[PDB]
Amino acid sequence: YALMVSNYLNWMVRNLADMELQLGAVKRIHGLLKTEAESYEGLLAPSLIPKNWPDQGKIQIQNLSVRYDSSLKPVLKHVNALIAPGQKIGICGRTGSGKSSFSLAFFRMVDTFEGHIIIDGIDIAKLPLHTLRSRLSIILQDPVLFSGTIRFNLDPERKCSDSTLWEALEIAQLKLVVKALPGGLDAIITEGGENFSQGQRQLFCLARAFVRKTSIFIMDEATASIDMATENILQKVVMTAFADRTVVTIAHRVHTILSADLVIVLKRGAILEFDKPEKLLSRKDSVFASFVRADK
Amino acid sequence: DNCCVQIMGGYFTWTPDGIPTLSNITIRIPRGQLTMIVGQVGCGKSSLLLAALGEMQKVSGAVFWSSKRGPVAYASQKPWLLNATVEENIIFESPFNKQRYKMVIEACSLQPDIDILPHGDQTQIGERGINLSGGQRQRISVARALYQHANVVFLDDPFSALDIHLSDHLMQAGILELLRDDKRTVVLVTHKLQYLPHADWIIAMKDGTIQREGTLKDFQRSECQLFEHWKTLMNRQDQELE
Ligand SMILES: Nc1ncnc2c1ncn2[C@@H]1O[C@H](COP(=O)(O)OP(=O)(O)OP(=O)(O)O)[C@@H](O)[C@H]1O
Ligand SMILES: Nc1ncnc2c1ncn2[C@@H]1O[C@H](COP(=O)(O)OP(=O)(O)O)[C@@H](O)[C@H]1O
Ligand SMILES: [Mg+2]
Ligand SMILES: [Mg+2]
Repeated sequence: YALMVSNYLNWMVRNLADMELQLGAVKRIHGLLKTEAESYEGLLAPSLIPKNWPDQGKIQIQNLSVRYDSSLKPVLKHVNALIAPGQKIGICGRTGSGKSSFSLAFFRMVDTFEGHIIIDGIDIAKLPLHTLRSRLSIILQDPVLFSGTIRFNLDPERKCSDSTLWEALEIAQLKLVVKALPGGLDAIITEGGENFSQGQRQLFCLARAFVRKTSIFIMDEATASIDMATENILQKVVMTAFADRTVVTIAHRVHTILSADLVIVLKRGAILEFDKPEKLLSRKDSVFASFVRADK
Repeated sequence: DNCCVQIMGGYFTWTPDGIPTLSNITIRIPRGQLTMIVGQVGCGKSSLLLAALGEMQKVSGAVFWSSKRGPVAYASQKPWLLNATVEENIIFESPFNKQRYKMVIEACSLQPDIDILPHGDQTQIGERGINLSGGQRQRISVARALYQHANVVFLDDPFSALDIHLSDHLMQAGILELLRDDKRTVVLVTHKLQYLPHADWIIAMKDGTIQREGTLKDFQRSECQLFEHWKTLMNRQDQELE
C-alpha cells in the first residue's frame, strides 16, 4: 500500500486540480443562474381581459416619460395622444430622437417610469405580460429569421392553415418567389436567413407579422431596406386590406406616409407637431414640411 | 477606355447545382466615376458585387479587371463589425493619419455618437462589449470604407438604417466630396432615388440580368418607361431628371 500511495498520490492531486478547474464552471453557471427576472405575472387579475382585448384600439397616451435603465436620462418627454381605433398614425423624426423607443413602450421592455398609458380604457402596465405581447403585434427594422423551414418561420405555433399563410405571402408580394422556390412551401431558410436577400428577409418578417390577426399592428422601419416601388405597392396593399386595424408606423421614408391620417413628429423625445399631413405640410415652417422638402 | 470593371456575359451562380443566380451580365464601370445600381428586391444587387469579387461561382462569362485584382473597399448590406475599438474598426490595418481619420469621422458625422460613448474613441465595441444601435453600426461599417487608399469602393447599401439628414450629410459630404478629390471608383446600391441625379453611370437591373446600363439621359431616351417609373416614384414628376 506504499506502492498504492506512490501510484495514486498523483491522481489525488491532479483530480483535485481539474476538480477546481471544472468547479469553476459550476461557479459560473450558478452566477448566471441568479439573474434578474422580468416578473411576467402582472398586477391586474386575468379575468377582466376578454377574448378580444384590443378590439377597438383607443391608445390614450398621458405623460409617458420612459427610461431604458435606472442610471439613464428620460429618453421620451411628457407626450400626449388620443389615438382612434380606425386611425393610422405615422411617426417620423430624427435618428436619436426616440421614435423606436416609443414603439417599445407598448410592449413594456423600455421602463415606463411615469405615464398613464392605456389601450381600450384599461392600463398597459397593469396587465399580464404574456397576454399583452401575445395579442399585440410589432415588426422591427432588424430581420431576424431562425433556422429550419418556412412554415415554421411563418408559423412556429403550428395552428394555421396554408391559405392564411399564402394570404400573408399575397400581402407581402412574396407569393411569386415562394412559388419559385422548388418545394412550393417547406424549403430551408438557413441560419439567420442567409438563403435570401435582406429585403426578402424583411419581407419574411413582415409576412410573419401578417399571420397574426390582432387589430394592432405597429410598424418600425421595415421599408428602410425594401425599395420604393414595393414600398408604394405594399403601402397600398396594407392600407386597403387592414382597414379596421390601428396601424402605427415608424416610416423610414416620409413620402410613403403622406397618405396617413394624423402624424406624430418626435424631436428630442417630445411631440413637436400632431395634426393632418396636409396641415403640417401647408404650415411651411414645420419640421415635417422640411422633412418632405429635404426628401423631395 | 478608363474602365476597371469589365464583366462581360457572366452566368454567375450561388449554388453549383440548379439554375444560375445571374445571367449574361455585360457591365462596365468607369474609373474615378460614381455609379449606382438600382434594382428590385432580391434581384441581384448584392450578387453583382459579390460576383465582381468572385465570391459567387462562375459557370460562364469572363471578368476583365484592370488597375488579377487590387484591394477594394467594401461594406456589406449587413454590417460586420470586429471586437476592437471604434478607431481600430475605422482604420482597419492602415497607417493612422489623424487628419484623414478626422475628415472621415467628420464626413460620416459620427462625432456626436463618438461623443456619447463612455471612453469615446477607444471603447471596445463588438460582441464582447457594448451593444450598438444598428444605425451607428451601419455608419461605423461604412466608416471603415473610404479610408484605405484602395481606389475602388464597393459600397453596398448604407441608407437602410439612416434618416434623410444623415444621408444628405453622407451624400453631399463624403460621397462626391472626398471621392471626387482622388479618382476613387465608387459603386452604390441605394433605393433612396433622390440621389439618382448624383450618378454618372447608372446600372438598372431586373431578375438576375441587367435591363440596361448607361447615363440618365440614356435611360431618358432609350429606356423611357422605367425612367417614367422613377419619375412617378421619386414624386418630383413636374421636373426633368438630370
Ligand atoms: N447567399 C446566398 N446563397 C444562396 N442564394 C442567394 C444568396 N443571396 C441571394 N441569393 C438568391 O439570389 C437572389 C439575389 O438576391 P440578392 O441577395 O442579390 O438580393 P439583392 O437584390 O441584393 O437584395 P436587396 O434588394 O436587399 O439589394 C435571390 O433571389 C436569392 O434567393
Ligand atoms: N439599448 C439602449 N440602451 C440605452 N440607451 C439607448 C438604447 N437604445 C437607444 N438608446 C438611446 O435612446 C435614444 C433614442 O434611441 P432609439 O429610439 O432607439 O433610436 P431612434 O431615436 O433613432 O428611433 C438614443 O439617443 C439612444 O442614446
Ligand atoms: Mg430607432
Ligand atoms: Mg441585397
